[PDB]
Amino acid sequence: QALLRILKETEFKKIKVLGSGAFGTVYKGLWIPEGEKVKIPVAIKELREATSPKANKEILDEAYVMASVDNPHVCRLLGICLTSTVQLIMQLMPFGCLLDYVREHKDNIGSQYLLNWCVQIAKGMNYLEDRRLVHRDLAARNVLVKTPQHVKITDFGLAKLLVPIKWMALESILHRIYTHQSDVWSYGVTVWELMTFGSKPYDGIPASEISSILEKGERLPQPPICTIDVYMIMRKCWMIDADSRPKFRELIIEFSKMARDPQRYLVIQGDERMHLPSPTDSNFYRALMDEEDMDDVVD
Amino acid sequence: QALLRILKETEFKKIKVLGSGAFGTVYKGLWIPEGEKVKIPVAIKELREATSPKANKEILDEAYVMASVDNPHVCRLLGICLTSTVQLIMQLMPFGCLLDYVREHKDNIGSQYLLNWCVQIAKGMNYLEDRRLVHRDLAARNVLVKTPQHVKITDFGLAKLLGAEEKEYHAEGGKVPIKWMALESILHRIYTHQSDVWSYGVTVWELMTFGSKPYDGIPASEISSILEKGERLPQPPICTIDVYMIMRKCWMIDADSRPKFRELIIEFSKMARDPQRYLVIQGDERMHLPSPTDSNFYRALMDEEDMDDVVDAD
Ligand SMILES: COCCCc1nc(-c2ccc(F)cc2)c(-c2ccnc3c2CC(c2ccccc2)=N3)[nH]1
Ligand SMILES: COCCCc1nc(-c2ccc(F)cc2)c(-c2ccnc3c2CC(c2ccccc2)=N3)[nH]1
Ligand SMILES: [Cl-]
Ligand SMILES: [Cl-]
Repeated sequence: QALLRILKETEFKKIKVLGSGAFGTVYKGLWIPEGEKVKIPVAIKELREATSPKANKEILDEAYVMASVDNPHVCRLLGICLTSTVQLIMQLMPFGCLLDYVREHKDNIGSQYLLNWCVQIAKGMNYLEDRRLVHRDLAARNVLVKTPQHVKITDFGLAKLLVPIKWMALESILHRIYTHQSDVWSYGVTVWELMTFGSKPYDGIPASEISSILEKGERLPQPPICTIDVYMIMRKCWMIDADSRPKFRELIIEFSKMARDPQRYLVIQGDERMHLPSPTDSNFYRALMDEEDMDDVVD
Repeated sequence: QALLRILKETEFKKIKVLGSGAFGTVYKGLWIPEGEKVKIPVAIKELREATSPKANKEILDEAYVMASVDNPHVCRLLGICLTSTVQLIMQLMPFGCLLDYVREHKDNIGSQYLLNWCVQIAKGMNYLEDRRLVHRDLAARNVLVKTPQHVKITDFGLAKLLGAEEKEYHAEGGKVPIKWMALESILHRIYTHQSDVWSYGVTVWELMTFGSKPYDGIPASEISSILEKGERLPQPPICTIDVYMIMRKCWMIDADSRPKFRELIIEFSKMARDPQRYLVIQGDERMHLPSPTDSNFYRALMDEEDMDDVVDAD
């Protein structure tokens, strides 16, 4: 309510393109509070345009829900500008999305990081499930890096407001059913992305063929670094019976226990050199960049 | 000790001068974490040289103290670099210092902001006193604006770390803030929490005058003589007698009759609850604190740290 600021065009300015996705263009922008001289970096998403155009009131109804998401691992919509276009405003995260991060750090990311990211992503999805919010488009491209030790799910609620077949549960492909349990399937695929340092799922397979390969029983393969304990969580996320899939609450516990002994569940050549930040590197990161509460990381 | 990151020259770059003061030069800087490609904006301060050949590990010991302060109204020192210079690193505050803030926004600043800044500054100084630290250079120039609703004290202990080499009989270009100092500090270089309280009084006066220079016209060389005769800074036109009386208590010759920071918190908190009764500012009803919507927005973008809620009007 008070959680969503409606902005006017004259109080911000887009200065650089940062990327784009199926729903809009992402800009680095500057917020200029009226009667001030400061320029405050912000992330701005200008929505693509109307598939079926939505009513202004419906756009705001949903923007309010997005602005009400209050969890250390889900990005909160901070503001909206409703003109001839829809522009979304959120706190800017300079590290970008987790998918690019694990690619650029291929073989050099420690197991402690990857299992902690799984924990955090589950915590954020668990929070959405407890609010009865269905994401519909969880994927590593929709997970953002505030700091290497703190990731956040983004783009909640856009899919409903405005197709990633290779991330979708089978019943979503067939019937366009979306539930917290189909979100769990996407979560399995997102974890598979992380553990392959950002491979494309079903790379070189045609989207048109995925429903066939799924009903056949084939799944994404066991990542090189993953012990069978990790891969079996992924498989359970991709069972045909949506109700047999794990629950996010359980995924939090499972990955948390794995992160407490990371090198037992992930086998990474070179895990010798990469660890979590020392207390001093952690305070430094947090004091400059990331002051919000949040739980402790699993050591 | 895990509170202070020792930085190598190779990890950060100064990218733009922000200002300069008695203790050094401030830079907008960019921190580049080892193995990353992002550039994290920081505030860097390159200190002027100590007036005495300090051990260099004594410098680190005083820096550890500065990195240990944990309070929403005191800037924590985050890292340090010991090379050709002593360089200090902390979080960058785009709004700058409160002195510049009140000067540029004179006429647009309401009583609710002014009384709340007094509260927060006393809270920060109360915390330094609790940590047994004397600031020695409290002034509006050393209060930083995180958001308009959230100020923080900086530069504590730099006066002791760096010293001044008897530039206390200079005109005003001196590094020594004679016009903020307690009489006993001018006469005898005595610095206590109670002399900090006198400096606190001048800081309130700066704010209540929207950034006037204290004792303007009066040479600095003459300050101790006018203070000894009973002359004090004038009542700001916006101040009710109630506010001016607290400023005068801060400048009492007898150090232990000045107010305590813990009492100034209470007194200014009480005034902030009925602000138009203590400060008379034309057009004040148009200058309230931000609506919930706007402060929610300010916090999520700029100021995620936990903070005492501002004292709203009853
Ligand atoms: C190719 O991705 C763009 C699509 C994914 C995405 N949607 C958004 C977004 C922005 C504002 C909103 F209201 C809602 C969603 C972001 C985002 C959000 C916050 N901060 C960021 C970034 C991207 C980013 C970045 C990208 C490349 C290099 C460096 C930094 N920083 N991402
Ligand atoms: C403008 O202060 C008056 C000068 C005193 C000062 N010492 C410091 C300082 C910096 C790094 C340290 F380790 C310790 C102390 C700052 C500071 C601290 C953090 N952030 C900032 C600024 C100034 C500033 C600014 C100046 C002009 C225009 C816009 C913004 N942003 N100030
Ligand atoms: Cl997008
Ligand atoms: Cl200075």
